[PDB]
Amino acid sequence: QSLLTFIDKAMHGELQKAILELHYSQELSLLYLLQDDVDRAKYYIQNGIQSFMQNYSSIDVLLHQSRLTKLQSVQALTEIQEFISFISKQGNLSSQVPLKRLLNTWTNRYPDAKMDPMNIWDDIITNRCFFLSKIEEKLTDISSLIRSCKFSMKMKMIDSARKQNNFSLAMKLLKELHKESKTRDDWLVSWVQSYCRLSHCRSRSQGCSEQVLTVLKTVSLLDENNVSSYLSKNILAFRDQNILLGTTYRIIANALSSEPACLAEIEEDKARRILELDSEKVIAGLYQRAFQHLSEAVQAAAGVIDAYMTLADFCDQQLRKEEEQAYPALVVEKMLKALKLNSNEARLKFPRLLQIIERYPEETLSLMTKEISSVPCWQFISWISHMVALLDKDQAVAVQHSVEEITDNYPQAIVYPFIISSESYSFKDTSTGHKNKEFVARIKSKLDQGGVIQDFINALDQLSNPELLFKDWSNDVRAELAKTPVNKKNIEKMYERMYAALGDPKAPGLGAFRRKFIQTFGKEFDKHFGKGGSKLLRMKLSDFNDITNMLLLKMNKDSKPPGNLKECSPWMSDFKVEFLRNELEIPGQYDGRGKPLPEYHVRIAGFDERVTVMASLRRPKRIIIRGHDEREHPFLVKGGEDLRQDQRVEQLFQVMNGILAQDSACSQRALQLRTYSVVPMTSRLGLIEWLENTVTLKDLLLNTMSQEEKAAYLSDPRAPPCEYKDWLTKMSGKHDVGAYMLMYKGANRTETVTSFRKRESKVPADLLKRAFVRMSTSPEAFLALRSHFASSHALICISHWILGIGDRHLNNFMVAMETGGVIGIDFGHAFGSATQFLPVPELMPFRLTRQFINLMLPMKETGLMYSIMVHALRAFRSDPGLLTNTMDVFVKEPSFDWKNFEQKMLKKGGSWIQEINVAEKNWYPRQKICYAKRKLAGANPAVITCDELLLGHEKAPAFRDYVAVARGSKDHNIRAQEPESGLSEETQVKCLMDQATDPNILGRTWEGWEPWM
Amino acid sequence: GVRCSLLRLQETLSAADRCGAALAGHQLIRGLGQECVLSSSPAVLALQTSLVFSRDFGLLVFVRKSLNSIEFRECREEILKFLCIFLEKMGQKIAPYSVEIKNTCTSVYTKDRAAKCKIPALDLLIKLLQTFRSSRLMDEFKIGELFSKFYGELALKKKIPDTVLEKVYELLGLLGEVHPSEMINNAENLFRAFLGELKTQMTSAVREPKLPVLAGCLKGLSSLLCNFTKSMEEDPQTSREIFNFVLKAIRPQIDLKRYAVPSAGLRLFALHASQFSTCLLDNYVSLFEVLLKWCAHTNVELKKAALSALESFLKQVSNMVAKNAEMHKNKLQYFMEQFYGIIRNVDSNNKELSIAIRGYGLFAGPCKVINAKDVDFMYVELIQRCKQMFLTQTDTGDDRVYQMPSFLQSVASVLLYLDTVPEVYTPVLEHLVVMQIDSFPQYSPKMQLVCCRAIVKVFLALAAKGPVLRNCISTVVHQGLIRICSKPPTYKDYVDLFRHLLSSDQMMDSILAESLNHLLYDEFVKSVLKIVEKLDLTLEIQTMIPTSDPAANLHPAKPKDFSAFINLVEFCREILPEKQAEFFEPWVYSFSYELILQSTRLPLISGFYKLLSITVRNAKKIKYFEGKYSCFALFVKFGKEVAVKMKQYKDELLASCLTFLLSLPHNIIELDVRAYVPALQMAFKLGLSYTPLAEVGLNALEEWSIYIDRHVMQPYYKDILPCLDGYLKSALSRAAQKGFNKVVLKHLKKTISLEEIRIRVVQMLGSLGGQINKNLLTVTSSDEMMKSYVAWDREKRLSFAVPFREMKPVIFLDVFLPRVTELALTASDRQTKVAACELLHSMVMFMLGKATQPPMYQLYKRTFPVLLRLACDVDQVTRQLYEPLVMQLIHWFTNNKKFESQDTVALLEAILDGIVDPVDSTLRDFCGRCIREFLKWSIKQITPQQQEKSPVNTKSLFKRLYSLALHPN
DNA sequence: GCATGCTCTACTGCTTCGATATCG
DNA sequence: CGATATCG
DNA sequence: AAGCAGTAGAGCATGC
Repeated sequence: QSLLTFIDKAMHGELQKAILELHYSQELSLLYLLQDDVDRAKYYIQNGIQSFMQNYSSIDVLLHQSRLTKLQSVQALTEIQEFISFISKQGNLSSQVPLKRLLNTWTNRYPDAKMDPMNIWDDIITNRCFFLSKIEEKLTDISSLIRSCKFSMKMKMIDSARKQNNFSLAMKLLKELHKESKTRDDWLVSWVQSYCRLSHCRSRSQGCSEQVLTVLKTVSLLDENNVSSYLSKNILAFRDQNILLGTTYRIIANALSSEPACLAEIEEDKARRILELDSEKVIAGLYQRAFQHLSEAVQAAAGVIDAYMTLADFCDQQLRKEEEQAYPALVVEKMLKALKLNSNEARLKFPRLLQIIERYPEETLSLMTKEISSVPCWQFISWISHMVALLDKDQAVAVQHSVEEITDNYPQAIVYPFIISSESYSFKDTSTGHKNKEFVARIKSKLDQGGVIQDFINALDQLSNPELLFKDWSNDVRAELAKTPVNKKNIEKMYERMYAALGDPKAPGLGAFRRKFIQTFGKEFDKHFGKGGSKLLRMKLSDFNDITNMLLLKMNKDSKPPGNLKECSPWMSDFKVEFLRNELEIPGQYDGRGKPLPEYHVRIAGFDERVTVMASLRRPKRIIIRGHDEREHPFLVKGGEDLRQDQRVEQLFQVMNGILAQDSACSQRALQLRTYSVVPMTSRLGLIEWLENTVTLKDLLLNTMSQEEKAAYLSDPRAPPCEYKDWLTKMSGKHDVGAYMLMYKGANRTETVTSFRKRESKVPADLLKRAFVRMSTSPEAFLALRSHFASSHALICISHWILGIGDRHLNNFMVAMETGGVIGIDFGHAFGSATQFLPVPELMPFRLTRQFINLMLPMKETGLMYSIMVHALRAFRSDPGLLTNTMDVFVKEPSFDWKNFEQKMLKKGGSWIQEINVAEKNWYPRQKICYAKRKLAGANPAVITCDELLLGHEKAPAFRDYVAVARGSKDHNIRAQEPESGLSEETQVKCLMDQATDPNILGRTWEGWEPWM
Repeated sequence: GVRCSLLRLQETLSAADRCGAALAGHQLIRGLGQECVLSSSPAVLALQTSLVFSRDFGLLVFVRKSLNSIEFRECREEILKFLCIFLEKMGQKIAPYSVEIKNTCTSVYTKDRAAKCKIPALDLLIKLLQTFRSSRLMDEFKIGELFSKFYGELALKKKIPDTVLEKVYELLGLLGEVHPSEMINNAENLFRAFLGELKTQMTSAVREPKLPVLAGCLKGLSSLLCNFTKSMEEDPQTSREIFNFVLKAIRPQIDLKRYAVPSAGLRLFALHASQFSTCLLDNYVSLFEVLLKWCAHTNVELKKAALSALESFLKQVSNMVAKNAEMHKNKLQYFMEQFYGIIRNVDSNNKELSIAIRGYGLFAGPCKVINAKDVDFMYVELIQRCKQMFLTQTDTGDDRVYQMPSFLQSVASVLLYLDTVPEVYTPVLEHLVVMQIDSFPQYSPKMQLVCCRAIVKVFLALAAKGPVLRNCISTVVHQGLIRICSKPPTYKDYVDLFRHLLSSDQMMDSILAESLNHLLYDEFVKSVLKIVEKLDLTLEIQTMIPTSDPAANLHPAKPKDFSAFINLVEFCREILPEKQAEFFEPWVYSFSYELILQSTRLPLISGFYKLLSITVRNAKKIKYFEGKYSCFALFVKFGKEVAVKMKQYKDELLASCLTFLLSLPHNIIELDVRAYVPALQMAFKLGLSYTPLAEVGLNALEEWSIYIDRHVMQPYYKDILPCLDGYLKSALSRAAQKGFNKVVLKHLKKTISLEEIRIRVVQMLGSLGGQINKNLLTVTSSDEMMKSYVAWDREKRLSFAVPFREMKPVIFLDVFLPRVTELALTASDRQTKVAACELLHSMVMFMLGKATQPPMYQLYKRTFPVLLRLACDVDQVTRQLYEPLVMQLIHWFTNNKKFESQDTVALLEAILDGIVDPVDSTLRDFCGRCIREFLKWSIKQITPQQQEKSPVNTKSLFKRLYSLALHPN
């Protein structure tokens, strides 16, 4: 009797109406229907709806998330509307069918988890149970139907509150709900199910001291009923009980394995509880109990897929612990039993089988054939590039007929990895080593029934640039021959390609299609190629490439590459689709994920009679080709680069932002990755996607300045390039690379910071906001221009570190001016090696210069990017470990086994040249995954940098000064003051953000990285 | 305006200066009553009902709190005169104030003193209680005070002067009419009082019998002798006395004015005919004498009253000579020779023959079996009168258009009892019926229902005879449809006649002595297909490039057939969808097959799709569809066909085929919804400037979401929803002016918006879940929203220096433009659109004018694709501008101050991707004319002085033409 | 050619006032 | 002269 | 009876 009297006296006058009815009207209608004036309530709710529309109308179109917070309330508004209309009209007097229909449309129409926060959840569920209680009191099976509706909505609210990190509300609701689940049985077992699942999710967030106590709490609540006379009735109740109890025993035996004995020191009765179920004779006991419960679980829709998968992961981490039994049989058994069904996590769990077959060949390989025989073939499509290189490996015959099923059904995608694998495939002497020759010949025959794909690859090949291949040949011979001519057949096997492409003007006319400029350059290679065909065929000269040097000097003079047409490549200029020749079906499709239907696939129809050449370090070319489905598609071509590892890291991006769309707090801010696409047609030739009106970052920052700001920045003696290089030469005495080794003995920590500020002072700070006001001209849109750019840039600068990438200078960042997103490209170094194998090691994890700082004025740069980075890492380290195993089988996959990597560094502008001699070893595919697992499992990021710097630059002259630069000073940097291991997320990202901006680190770094701007 | 006058009425119910604001309050009530009739809009009609039903201002308490005053008498009278016209200005939404106005009229009978104020309260009172029919509310009209209080108002009142003494007898017969089940135990003394009152009022010695208590007592006698009708079965004493009462009440030769009592006696003997049955033998001669006298008194309502009393007496005479056929030979002989003498053929103009017609048609009945040969010359003589009297094609001087349904009912009633028809005059009879049903809209109410009963009577008559005659009814409706559809009265009074004949046959069957509506609906659908067969609707081009095909031929072959085709489709819309219950079973396949067989031959004729919409809507109104399979798969092949046919059309056909497409059953067509989703995409885009397609699109999205399985549609919500953001952003004046003096009331009796869609969109968007709604705003965030949110250049050129006398500041006269062009493209407002166009023309001239002494080719490309779509847009003024402007600039850009500056090739590519585009069809035609002008003045100037490396030359655009001719697009 | 709508108007009638027969 | 009708 | 107002009913051009 407190609020209704207040409102019944306050409802007078004008000033006690023009706020109180302008604002609410809806809870006003609610308390009015509590006092039962439905027509007054009808007026107030219609005013509520009209106020919703009027409040909607004045908002803008691009102010996001306020539209969403307004829009979510309309479910509640029309729920009150349906209730008042249902209780007014009385055809529902005693006929129960409107109650049945309303129960059905209530239990169908649900607010979803992971996008609706708990306040709106509370609003709609409180309104719904309140209206149901109103029907319960008004109109005096059916009430038990009402009670089941109430509890089902409540437990749904519980299981939605678990996912969105809101544990205390579910604690309070489960605490108030236990007195309800005593008239029934399944209510009680779902109560204890939700309890143990919530304690599971709490334990991952909890510390090890807290972990043991909460799991002792849930096993203490696992001493009650629901085992008697219902696990026989519902066998799935027994199954899920065994699942959860095995998960508890799993997590406690996980808990007493990280710290050796310190956890088993302080308890008395719970210490007796540990050992009643030494110090190893109960660890193995808990592991045996967990395996026994998981065995009963997999012994007893889609309620058993997870039961298989947890036992698979259990034995998998057991096997990884063993290398760092019948369990390798059991894991492949239940894993393929899972993958036969429609799964996704098992679809990402294929290289476990692909490596455990090689490691355990005697362990039931006939079972592997027999189980891989019975599988739908629309699954393996994403994992084809490993199985195509597996044919050279002995015992490649655990599956052949499903592979042939996939080829005979969908050959037009597998045609691209097969040329790459057949380029290097050498079998053995045994009879199974000739059956593999028979198999590769029969599938080379079952492929290329048309005989036009190879022709298309050739026609795309012969539009390239000849000087680039000339430099490639010169560096290849200077590498492989100038040391010692002990190499078998390599000089001829390289010279056959040099004579085929860019030889005489008629050998490409016979073995390929004559392009309209090989008659200008392969013809021009006649007189200096006569001596080439005379002596260069079998020279073994091993000393001399100055004749190659003077010819690459005088072969850049008349270099003209703009054909600007498709007379440059006369095959596709006159394509003119004729009939069924089993058409090409443009590469870049068949991602997997279900049954691919090629009737909707786009057929490559026409090409464009104009090309544009780019300005990069390889000068690529684009095409604007046109498909059968009436549109255009642009693409860029790249000749002489391997493009398989980049496809793998794009697949890694795909799986990690598959993880990002699963938990709550990152989904509610909609954080994704701009995943473009590559295709490796043959080795050293691939097609890359190109997106729409996209500017490089250095292009934007150069275009922003004035005409005189440009010349004062670049063409000046006080240029921060020239000033930095002049100061670094004067503080060294020398003039080239190696002065970055002379600087770390003879420079102090703070005077270098002042000299850094000297060049920081020159360039302005408002350049990014000047470029952002140059285009926007609207304070309504400036907010949603800045916010999306900052969000995306923080997300990519925190996902470019979990897998360690380096070499991020300004040209590797692509901003889309129409929307305001930023995406990075050009993955050079997959794990932490770009600071290892360079002369001067860059030590920052990612870019954070003064421009991202001075855009965030007047905020400190510790509020906006901080929240999204801590949400990123809290989303990362709560996984079963998919990213770990996928990175492991990526780096262990043979594609860059140090020779491809050194050839790739020669394929770019190579700062590193030679003098390796121990770097052939210390590649070490155990150390990289070990240290990535450390830097995911909690590690101070001043320790990982020291670890890889020691591993890469042991016995270097300037090493400890490098570590002392990247070590702190115990007063100026928090990283020297923070510990070295066992950290948490907020202090992790605090150490990381302080590590990023650190004016000793930005003092001495490579001048191409351009650290000032 | 409204309700402030009512608050002034509340402030002036007790304001000062008694007898000092009577004219203020009176002009207040008259001012509200003016604009309470001067609004033909139901929104304010729904407003004012809730206005007048209030308890603070208004009427219900103002009739109780403003009585004892001298300051406002005209106000008290004007409100009770205004309420009795607002009783029927609205409908019957005054039902929850039956008891409120009951205690109101108790209060104003008691407390008020005046009589000229007492009368209009009684007016609205009795008209309200007549407006109510026997139902719940009369049970709370307490007869214990309604009879007894107002009956002791008779008793405990002497010198009851005139106008309440009549009104109390009006009240007690009013409630005798409406729900007399409360009036069982108050019957005996009241009729004794009714005898004694008129006894002392008329049969006294020296008193002048004044009219009003006679009128009241006779109306009460009629309205109370009906519930307990007193025949020769109740009391054979007051039957005799009431008989002599009403007969002296219709005594002739009393020539006077104010003919209340004779018309009252006529209206009473209209009802009470069959009651005084055995006393209708006494003075039948003088009964007929006064009937023949007062039949032609030449007073306006007295004619109708006289003929109604006349036909009622003739009906009872025919009934008594029917049921008592033994002793009545003399009586039937007298009426026989009388009517044959009056039909004899001498000079009878429209009086003796007009009474001859009805009595002849009625007396066909009795003598039908005594002789059977005079019955044979019966209807032969009747045709030999009516055929010669009708159809003379006298353009000036034969308007017997008010006498017709009498003739029709008579010829039907004589057509009944015959057998073996002379059957030669039947193409005169059917011509008579089609003439009468043709000249139907120049009638009045209560003429129309008599005519409807007549035509239904004759259709019942000539359908029990034989199927040799059952095709006259088939052909007369065929002729009638092509008559009524020809004349563009336009067609809008035949519609409810066709409704009344087949629909409300069921209220005709009672008095008159099956499958009638079956037969008439079958005949109607047969006629509407046989008419639409023989029409030849084709169009022929008269003697540009037409690339549309609802194309530039505005001329069809027979233009007077298209009018009687669109009148056909509108009549079909108004009559068809009612009652698809049992009759519309078999025609679902054959009629649909016929319509598509015609429409496949010609696509571009609208209304065919409207016929298809009508038959598919009745097919969804019936169930019938749970799998003939022929017509199922026929619609399957038809829908995809029209859904790919409707692409390159224009608006007025697009709306019709969309109303077809989204009215498919389509819960039974579960497949290929990806071909229906561009139709529903275009439907809401063509909403918000046209209502009913935007209504039916939501009405069908409801059907989709509530009846289909929500898994195929579960990805198909990302492109239905996110377009919906636009939704959630006469003689009454002179018949009211000069008082409410009831002739103005007689002349009053002679004479879906967007916000409901807003409410329904919100109810839909709420009822369709939480997890689905989120895509509604997440559409692209990269389109012309952001392109209106981008600067059109890096730096701003075109600095404008406004002229002043001292200062002259500068203004960037380009910052207005992304609102200026979106305004001038479509303003949706005819006053501001022309101003936007003039401003934009001057702006374009200025931006050209600065260019003779900075680069703007980033701006020209953003400028021109609205200059084209406004040069050839819609209106005449926006065509007369921007067309010579675009010719001026295209000829300037094809010149020597031109000649290969990026601006010229920019203009060229602008008009070229003007040519190649999806559906904007007229634009491509316009820029084809532009490239023709380009081809003219480009090459018709330059001599070969530099005409060898000009990339603007026609060879380059020939290569461009080859490129456009070479695409799989 | 007719039903109807715009005026006229004189009957009717309504209130107001006042001069005379009937019974304690 | 005083309560109650009468009537133009 | 005096002052005076409503009002049915009859009459003159007009639309369909």
